[PDB]
Amino acid sequence: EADNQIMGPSSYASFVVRGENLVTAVSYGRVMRTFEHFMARIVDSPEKAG
Amino acid sequence: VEYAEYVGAVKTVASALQFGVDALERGLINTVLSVKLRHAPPMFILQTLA
Repeated sequence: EADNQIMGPSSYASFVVRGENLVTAVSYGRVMRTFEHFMARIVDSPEKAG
Repeated sequence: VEYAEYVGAVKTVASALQFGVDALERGLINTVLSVKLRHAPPMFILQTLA
């Protein structure tokens, strides 16, 4: 083998229902992943397309 | 999301205990009113007896 070991992650990339998704979990029952990135895309400058 | 359910679970038991102690100050007044209503001979007897 060219290499004997690979460089991988050490822990699970966690995801918790934080303060913005708790309101829609308790209120609607629809959580999204990375609510802060939806807010960064359509609230804070929606004119900047990714 | 489990602390947000534990909050509702302490609200339920608190509003059941407060229901049970509201229904006893509502039952004490009912007992007082229904024991005033048993030692109350009517007007057409006490207007002559007194």
